[PDB]
Amino acid sequence: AVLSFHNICYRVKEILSNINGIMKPGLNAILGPTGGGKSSLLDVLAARKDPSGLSGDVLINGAPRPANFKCNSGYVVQDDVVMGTLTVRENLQFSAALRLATTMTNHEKNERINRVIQELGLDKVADSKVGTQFIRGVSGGERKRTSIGMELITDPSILFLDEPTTGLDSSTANAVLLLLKRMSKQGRTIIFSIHQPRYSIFKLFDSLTLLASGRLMFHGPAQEALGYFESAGYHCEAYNNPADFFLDIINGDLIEKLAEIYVNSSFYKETKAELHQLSGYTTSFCHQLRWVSKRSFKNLLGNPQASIAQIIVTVVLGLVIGAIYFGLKNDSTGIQNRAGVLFFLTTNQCFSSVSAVELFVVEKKLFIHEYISGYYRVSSYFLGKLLSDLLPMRMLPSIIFTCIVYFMLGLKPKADAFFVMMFTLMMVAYSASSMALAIAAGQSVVSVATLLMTICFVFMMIFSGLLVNLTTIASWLSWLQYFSIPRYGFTALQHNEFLGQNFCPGLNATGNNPCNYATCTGEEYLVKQGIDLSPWGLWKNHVALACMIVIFLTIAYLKLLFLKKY
Amino acid sequence: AVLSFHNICYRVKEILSNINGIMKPGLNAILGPTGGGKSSLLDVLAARKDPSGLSGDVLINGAPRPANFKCNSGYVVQDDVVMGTLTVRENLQFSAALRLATTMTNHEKNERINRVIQELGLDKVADSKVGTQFIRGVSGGERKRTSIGMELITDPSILFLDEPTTGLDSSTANAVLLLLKRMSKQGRTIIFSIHQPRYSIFKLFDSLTLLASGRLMFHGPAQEALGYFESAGYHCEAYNNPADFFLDIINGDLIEKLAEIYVNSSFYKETKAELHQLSGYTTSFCHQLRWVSKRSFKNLLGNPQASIAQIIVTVVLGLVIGAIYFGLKNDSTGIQNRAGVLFFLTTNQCFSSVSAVELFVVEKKLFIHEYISGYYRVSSYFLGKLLSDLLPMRMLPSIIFTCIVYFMLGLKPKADAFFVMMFTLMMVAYSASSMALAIAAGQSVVSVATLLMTICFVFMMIFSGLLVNLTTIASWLSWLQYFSIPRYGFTALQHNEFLGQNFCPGLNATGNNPCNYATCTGEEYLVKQGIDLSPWGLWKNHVALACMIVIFLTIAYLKLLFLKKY
Ligand SMILES: O=C1c2c(O)ccc(O)c2C(=O)c2c(NCCNCCO)ccc(NCCNCCO)c21
Ligand SMILES: CC(C)CCC[C@@H](C)[C@H]1CC[C@H]2[C@@H]3CC=C4C[C@@H](O)CC[C@]4(C)[C@H]3CC[C@]12C
Ligand SMILES: CC(C)CCC[C@@H](C)[C@H]1CC[C@H]2[C@@H]3CC=C4C[C@@H](O)CC[C@]4(C)[C@H]3CC[C@]12C
Repeated sequence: AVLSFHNICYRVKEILSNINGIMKPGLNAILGPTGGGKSSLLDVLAARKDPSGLSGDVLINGAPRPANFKCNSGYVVQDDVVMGTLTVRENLQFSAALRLATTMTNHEKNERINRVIQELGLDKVADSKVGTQFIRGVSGGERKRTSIGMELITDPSILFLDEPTTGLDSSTANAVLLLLKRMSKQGRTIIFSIHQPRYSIFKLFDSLTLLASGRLMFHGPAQEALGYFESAGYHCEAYNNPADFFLDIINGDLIEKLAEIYVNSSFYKETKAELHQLSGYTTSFCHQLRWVSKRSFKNLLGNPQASIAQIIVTVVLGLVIGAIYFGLKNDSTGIQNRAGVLFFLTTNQCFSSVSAVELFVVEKKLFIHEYISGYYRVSSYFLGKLLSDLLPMRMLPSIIFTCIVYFMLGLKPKADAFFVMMFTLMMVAYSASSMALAIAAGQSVVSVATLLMTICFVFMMIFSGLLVNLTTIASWLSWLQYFSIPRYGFTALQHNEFLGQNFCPGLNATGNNPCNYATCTGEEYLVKQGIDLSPWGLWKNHVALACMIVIFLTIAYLKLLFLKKY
Repeated sequence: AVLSFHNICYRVKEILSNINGIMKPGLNAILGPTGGGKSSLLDVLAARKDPSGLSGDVLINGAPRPANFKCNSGYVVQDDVVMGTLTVRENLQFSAALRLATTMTNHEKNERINRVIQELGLDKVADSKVGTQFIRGVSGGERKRTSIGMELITDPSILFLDEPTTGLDSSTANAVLLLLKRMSKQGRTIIFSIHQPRYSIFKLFDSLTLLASGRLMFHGPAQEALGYFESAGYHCEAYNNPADFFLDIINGDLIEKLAEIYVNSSFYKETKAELHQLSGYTTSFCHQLRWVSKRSFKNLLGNPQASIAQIIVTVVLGLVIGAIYFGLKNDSTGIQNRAGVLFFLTTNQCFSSVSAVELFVVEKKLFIHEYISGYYRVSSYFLGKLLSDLLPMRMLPSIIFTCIVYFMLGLKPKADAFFVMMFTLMMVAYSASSMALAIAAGQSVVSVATLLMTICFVFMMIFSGLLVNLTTIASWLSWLQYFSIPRYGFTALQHNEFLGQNFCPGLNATGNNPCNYATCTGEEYLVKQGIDLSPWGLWKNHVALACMIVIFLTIAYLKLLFLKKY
């Protein structure tokens, strides 16, 4: 399969104006400065831009590009987006299970995971972890190689590479770039956009397309690239690199004058002659959930640097709160002391789950790459990570928390009340995290994603029945009490706590008491807060919290589905 | 003045082992890969490394290097550390006032601010703001030029440049690098370490010193640099750049073998022959405070993007708190409602001043550069920014705040009580900011500087007399209540608030009342919290808060003074 393209007009201002060229099933290249359409022409051929501003036609071996061209052709993006906290054997296994297991069996597809493991040369680092900025692993020259084989699993006719030697320590650059020539003998069309090649790959170019400032300068093979400028008016004599010279006419030793002789050159008049002649998901849903979770669950425990940091800070906080209110009694300072701690637990769960914004913003460029390549639907990436990084990461600081703080305090020695506290602590922890998930998904920078959290969760802990006595704010702004997660947690934690206690030893304030403004018995404390004493008045909050989850979850699912991924 | 150095042995592993060379009062260069001692040799000649691991002698024109060599010789660091939110006319004025005004007058030194303004060519952008990532200004080619003239004010014999063309859009690279040759005609010795020169400056090198992997490869002028390798065993024929070839022997088309012929070459045997022959603050304190503040105060209002963002979020928070507790009455919900708001004000000041960690961590590399160059003492940089970015930035969210929230609430309609609230709100705001200043000064990354804040200020708002009733925690951990800023704010805000109110209409609970556990009169509310009713018991907190400032300020002054600035 060969690629070709004609009269490509791309507008955002036209960033890619008058570009036409033909590829070969060999090893091609897109050179030039990065300010022009160098990166832009590669995404056009990869169908990675949006097709709105495009005008021309990318004709693949005479056929027009179908909609499943993107699932047939890999695209190694610039930065290493491989899963760093996994092993390269499993890292090739992740893509292999998401694009092949429809009709072939398991051990059938096990062949091509090993068949590609020595053509890359990855057998010496096959069973090692990759390597991140938080951990050490395989060297950086083979972080790029496992990116290449990851899209080599599905059988490619075309293979793009966005700048595959940016930050790769050029002593290691030749072996991967010789390896792309070795793949090209079988028929794999390779169209990369290398960044400042010195000389070593420049002898091994089957074609090249230099592009600068949105104007097509030169397209032709590298052996006849030297013989262009020496009869075109631009002398590159000895002690001058040829791959470095070609951009010096743009540097000024005119912005369109460097390319207008290419219209009247001996390349474009016959390249058009071919172009004027040539112009005449896949895997099941339960399997897609089973693999994005298994990748994410292995990524969770594989880097337990911040996951278990949340565990040990939940243990010692529940020990400190346990040491402070150790054996809190039913004296005068019962309502002041046990409504205080229940305020702290719900607002901490509201505030410790600001870290959930760092969920869809680390792997955002990974998700944009893996959705558009066809690994999974958005409904699989979204649901798969909630079962992996949201359920067994917010459930833990509610049952590790409440087993320590409850009996060390002596709140209410029942068996359901220990459970309707553990349930409502994980109900605010799922609700507040999914709220922080909502207004931070589909974003790249967590500057405003944390700025919009920390000034909004203080617009909620005000309206939470401790600092305010909610039934005393006048009604024209007291409607805001319903739009606040910690009110439902605090009230549900108060309703199962102040129901049998009387904070008043030496008397009884059940039915007969003079000298009011007392609040001796516990239910009178709740009616001053306006919390309903009915048993529905506990579970009124949870069905308001469960609706708070699902409302705030589907806006997060929308923001990933309605995200511009081009 | 000419520089020279002999047998330079630098250990951290020896990063700079056997390097010796001579400079010329011309234009020198330090080439090679960045992994070796390329950047390391420049800091040695600039006396920018620490002199601990150094063994050899940097001999300047036969004299040894004095301790005031660093104030005599500029050093343009790699990144642009000029003040971006100032005008280049004032940007040259800042250095001019800090190193010249001891004996000459003001308008005398005004000559050399203009005398250097056209040799750089900065007259067209003299009265414009420089340019940052938050604002636009002068182009990036002249951001580097104002860095050069900023150390040209004091009369230099020697002038270093750490990589002066890293990210400078090489079409603009020649004019600044031709300008360094134009400065070299007067006698200014220029020793830079340029990064990958292509050819254009390579013809204009008065000397060069290539260095790779801590082993001295070649030192000699560029005209006799070509004639080295063609009789040394390494052929660089036509269509090969000479400045790019010299590192290909390290790339492998042996780590010490490339330099051992330089020991038996026709350069080192006579360079040693000179070396074996040659081996035979300033400005007043009130003026230094007056200029670092004027720079910082102009940097504050010159970029009012986040400064006035704190103002408008203080106004609308004080309006929202004003709208919530609008006219709070003396009913049963008086203690629940007005001790709640006073908890919120002190903890917000404790928590809104987490942004004070972004004070000595933005200009840290600026401070390291400007202290070591001799602009000011550490006591001037530290005190100058407190009078600029700490006084009129935390005073504003305590008098803009308390004028709105006080009379809209109706707290206590005195005239001192409005002031002993405004005083104690700015006492926590200065204390908590200076605590956040303390454990974040002298650091580069605000990851742990915010991580150690947000988990410590919740170890303080627990012990603040609202969630806990401090006199009920057993004494073996209740000693922790003194190590907490918001307890002193909340208590001082409570002591001036609960002193005449009785929250109990229809009765009086002054001296005669049955049916206790009432808390009807306001002073009985304070004695349950253990807050002393004596008038010293208000100001007990402020003299504990003023000692909290000075203790937490001098650890910040220590961390800048005892900071490794090499
Ligand atoms: O925990 C709180 C918090 C709280 O427990 C009770 C009241 C609070 O106001 C907070 C809180 O504010 C908080 C964080 N916010 C800092 C910015 N607040 C500025 C308000 O204008 C930022 C982070 C944060 N918690 C991180 C705790 N780490 C896990 C241990 O539970 C908090
Ligand atoms: C997208 C965002 C802004 C929507 C906010 C979600 C909140 C405000 C919505 C979603 C579900 C709603 C709740 C669902 C049903 C109940 C139970 C009823 O007995 C009291 C009201 C209450 C509790 C509703 C209040 C408003 C509510 C909590
Ligand atoms: C470096 C850090 C850890 C030191 C912490 C500072 C705090 C804990 C120190 C510094 C100054 C000290 C205060 C100064 C004097 C008083 C007034 C006295 O009537 C009560 C104790 C009290 C209030 C001290 C308590 C402890 C104190 C507040």
